Amino acid sequence: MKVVGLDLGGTKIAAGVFDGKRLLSKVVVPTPKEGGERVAEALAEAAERAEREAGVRGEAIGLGTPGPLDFRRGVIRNIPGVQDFPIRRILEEATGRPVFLENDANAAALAEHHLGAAQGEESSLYLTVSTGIGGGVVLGGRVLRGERGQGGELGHLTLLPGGPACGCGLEGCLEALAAGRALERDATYAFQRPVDTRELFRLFQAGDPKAERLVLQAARYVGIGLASLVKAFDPGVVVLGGGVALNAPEGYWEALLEAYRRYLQGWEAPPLRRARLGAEAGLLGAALTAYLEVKDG
Amino acid sequence: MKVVGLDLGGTKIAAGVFDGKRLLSKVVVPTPKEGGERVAEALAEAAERAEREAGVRGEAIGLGTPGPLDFRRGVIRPNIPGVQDFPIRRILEEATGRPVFLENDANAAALAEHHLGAAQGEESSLYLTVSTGIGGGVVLGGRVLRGERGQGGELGHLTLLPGGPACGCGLEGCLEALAAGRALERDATYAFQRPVDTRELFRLFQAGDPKAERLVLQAARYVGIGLASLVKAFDPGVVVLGGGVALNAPEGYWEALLEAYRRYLQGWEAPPLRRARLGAEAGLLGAALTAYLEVKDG
Amino acid sequence: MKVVGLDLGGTKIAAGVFDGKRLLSKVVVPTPKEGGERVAEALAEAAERAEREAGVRGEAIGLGTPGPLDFRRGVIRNIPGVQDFPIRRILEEATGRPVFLENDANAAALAEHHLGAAQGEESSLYLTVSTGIGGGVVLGGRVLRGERGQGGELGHLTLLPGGPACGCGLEGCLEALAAGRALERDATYAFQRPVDTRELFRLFQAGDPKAERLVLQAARYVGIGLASLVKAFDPGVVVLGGGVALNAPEGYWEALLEAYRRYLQGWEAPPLRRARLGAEAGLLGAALTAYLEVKD
Amino acid sequence: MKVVGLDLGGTKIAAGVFDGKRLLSKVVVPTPKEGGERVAEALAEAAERAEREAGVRGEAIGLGTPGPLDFRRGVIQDFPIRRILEEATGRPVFLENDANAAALAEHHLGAAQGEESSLYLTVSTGIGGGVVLGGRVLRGERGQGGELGHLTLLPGGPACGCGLEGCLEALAAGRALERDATYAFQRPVDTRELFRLFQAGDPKAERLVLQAARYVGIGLASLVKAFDPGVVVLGGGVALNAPEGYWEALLEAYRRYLQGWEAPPLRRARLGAEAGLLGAALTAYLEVK
Ligand SMILES: [Zn+2]
Ligand SMILES: [Zn+2]
Ligand SMILES: [Zn+2]
Ligand SMILES: [Zn+2]
Repeated sequence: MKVVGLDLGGTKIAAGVFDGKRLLSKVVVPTPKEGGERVAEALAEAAERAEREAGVRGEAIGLGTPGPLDFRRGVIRNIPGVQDFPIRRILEEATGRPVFLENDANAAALAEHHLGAAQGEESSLYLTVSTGIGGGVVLGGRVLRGERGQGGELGHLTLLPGGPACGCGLEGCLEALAAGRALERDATYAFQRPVDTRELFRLFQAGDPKAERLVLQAARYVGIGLASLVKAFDPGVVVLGGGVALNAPEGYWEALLEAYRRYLQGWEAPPLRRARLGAEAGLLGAALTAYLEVKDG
Repeated sequence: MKVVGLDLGGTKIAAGVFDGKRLLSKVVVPTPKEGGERVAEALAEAAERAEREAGVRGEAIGLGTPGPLDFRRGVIRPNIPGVQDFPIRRILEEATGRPVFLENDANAAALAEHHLGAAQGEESSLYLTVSTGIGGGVVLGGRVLRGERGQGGELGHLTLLPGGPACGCGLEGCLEALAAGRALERDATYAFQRPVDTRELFRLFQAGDPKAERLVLQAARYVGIGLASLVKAFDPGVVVLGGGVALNAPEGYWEALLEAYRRYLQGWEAPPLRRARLGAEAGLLGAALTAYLEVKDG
Repeated sequence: MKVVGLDLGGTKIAAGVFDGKRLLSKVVVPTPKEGGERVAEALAEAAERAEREAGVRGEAIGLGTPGPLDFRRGVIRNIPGVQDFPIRRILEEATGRPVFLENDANAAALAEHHLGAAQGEESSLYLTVSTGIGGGVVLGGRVLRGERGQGGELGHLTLLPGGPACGCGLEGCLEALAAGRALERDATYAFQRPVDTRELFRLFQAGDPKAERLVLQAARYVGIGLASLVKAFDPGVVVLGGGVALNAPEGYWEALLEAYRRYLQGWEAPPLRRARLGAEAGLLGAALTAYLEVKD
Repeated sequence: MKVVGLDLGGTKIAAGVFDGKRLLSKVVVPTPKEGGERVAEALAEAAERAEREAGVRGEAIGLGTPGPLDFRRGVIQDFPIRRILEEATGRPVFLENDANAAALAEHHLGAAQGEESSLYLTVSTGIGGGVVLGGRVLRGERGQGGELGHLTLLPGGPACGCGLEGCLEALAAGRALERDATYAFQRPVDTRELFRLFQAGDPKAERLVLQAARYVGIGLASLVKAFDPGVVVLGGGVALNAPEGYWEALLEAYRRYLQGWEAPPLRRARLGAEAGLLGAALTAYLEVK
């Protein structure tokens, strides 16, 4: 069986026909900053091109979205006036296929589970540390979406009550402590000049004591948050991706692993694995979402 | 379809035939002190008695137990003498001639509140019980989340305060170690410099003792925070809170807890938080539902 | 017995002749951007001008500044160059009079102690919440220097292990939690756009939940850090100054006071007073630093 | 110049004549468990015996005692100890808190001898301290000065005997160690058993002990920002008699929390059990002078 995956990012759209194991085509175009109708047009035409290049029509479309979904309306809750856009209904009109929405982090989690670092497991938990912190939970490989589409909001577990303000409206969230933007927040504040993650990591590798303190602290919060999530979910394996975590200095991964292990004393520790699928994970998980929906429907 | 539920406690064994919605019988007997073999006989006998009293035989048995379970091996890995690493499942199956399905007592109460109690009508729910310890259970459509290794839904051991007080699990700052019955008694006894149990602590609270208020309200807020945090992971239909320590706490406790839960869901859709409805029978009901849904699902 | 007070700030320089109770003159001039040489010159110039304007000469000079300072050597270790300037010696050669150096936050503390909110006390604790958080300890009533001149660095007590990184090299310091720039750091992060303290306070007053959460948190950390310092010092009174604290929305002062009171349950709470001396405290304290040095 | 020092403890009373250099006599009598006026007799008794065994009279008496004190009244419970003892003995009396007195002793005679200022922390059953600035105890406006055990290190932390939570004492004192160990091991565990488990490599015991050690290091490093003392002195049987990993973890935390700062030396207390008596004596001796 064949489907089409779409990954709607903030900068680019990716599309590809997927046969259950592999992408038979891959199309990347920029994401329209011109509004909803044009976003939808570019999605439909990326799908069409992907199908043309694979020489194969998809029987369904999986759409990965860089926002939280309303699966009932079929709407997305840096892309102009996508908000409240009836993206599912529109794409289903244009395309004549069912459209299955998924959150981008849940999609990447689904991809690693079936095709990446957790292949072989029945359940897995995925965290991505990038600009923000997101993740997903796969339980017998389907995404846990929640009653309201808020399931798997792993960057917003509270790790430090009385901690730094979070974008979500709370404080001391994992994202507020350890995301790329939190790292830049704290670096810029502590060094009293704009410091981006690149500069922070440069400083870290040169042995700057302030940079070390800050980076290691963030690494340990991730390890703590993952160990804590093990008590909730007890996943076969834990997968960590996202460019901020994967490209971090080696001291980072060491500290994170160390904290995870310390916060599993007295417990059975799942293996913690690096994400394998890189930038294609969202596209693969969007396609898998459609694929598995068809398969189980 | 009929099954038999069994709830194995430190003091008492409960048993009853269950029809998918209601108990058809209810038998309560003391839990033996004489070790695993006698406990296993008491369980089988209580089962048979429940079946005689209901006039019906169950086709499976569900058994709820406090301990850490090995679901793999069907063994109980506390207040019950040399049930240690005891292979209850096979022994019970052999005695009874029925398949036996094991479940942790907190997971069992959670299943029961989901199907028969505070969360009836939901697809998913999340249950926390505050008693001597803190436990819980996660129900997603209509079945307990057990985890790859049976550690799923260990809701009392999420880390809420790094550098907090030592927990019995081997960590520190766990919800249990902050807010359980024994945690309150630990901190009240230290701070008052004399033995203070939860009864004396709650009297002091109701009398307006400043130190008692401080300690109780802080524990109430950690429960609110831990439940709000769990909503981000699970996004359950409803959150259910039970256990004797939370349910019988002063009214200021419940207010402070609810206020913390609402504050830690600013920016979020807050599931309803509801008092557990089933009381002392939740464990028996969930043990029965365990077997019922397995047989139904089988 | 007269002295001259000098307050060296980044934008302006204040000078004034001080008789022990009162300023007999007050001069404000801009702070030169040309480098140490000219700064020292402008300082000496404002000194004489104030002496003329008051119609009397001081037998000593007090100089207050925000720099990291070396008190034994009289060197300033936001003004253009300046790195390790021997201001004390240079001012002494150029002036005739002995020169005494004080940290600006210490000076403001001394002034509030002798002339301000803590007048009448033998000991007080002073905290100033501005862009950063500074402090001063007055026992009675002389500034606690410290053996290394690190005494009274009240913005750097650790309140939250594992908290936000501080400019000092630590984390979870009072300053890192509650200073103006820490407010701007968290507001800018959480709102995902540049938010300065003016905008944060505007949002706070319009009832924005995120702004309320963040500002009240910073308020409570101030109340906690002050209550905690009480255990160490048992000051006659605690004095809170700085425009970020004194000019914050109604709601902020009330949360801060409540946290202070909550963290002194079971204790005798010193009064927590609002600084009285405003923009002149640094000048008055520089004057008092010289005044009290002379008279002992 | 010669004074008498007295160290009123729970179990026992210590007394000794002091000449500004050393003790010339030392008596240890049990404290009257029953009656407050009998304790007052026993203090003058022990003072006389001390002066008998020394063969010298003291010009002043210094009295160290565990409770928080009222230095205007001269009372502790709420008993006119200063006035009585002045009447009963015929010498001026000077009161001091026990931990302050130990701080003063370590400053003039022990680990910090030679400093202008020092900071002392005693980790025992509770956590107490004293601040010494040149050469005298910081008493505070209300006699509450130097209550170092009650600095807030962990908001939302464990309830404290003082009425707060997350105080250094509530995190790291002897009773705090026994509180957490007894809870986590689910059986009575005193500091001896806890330290035995630590040395045996029990993971739970290591976690709990190292945490308390680090909190002491952070609290001392934080007090350095307020006081900038010449040296920091750590004593008490719980700190002094702890396993070696305890001291290393503490120092490491103290050091990490003074990154970017000049760290004062941290020194072990030298005077052991005589600190209190020696500091009571110094309290009298220094007040005379
Ligand atoms: Zn958040
Ligand atoms: Zn635990
Ligand atoms: Zn700092
Ligand atoms: Zn305390």
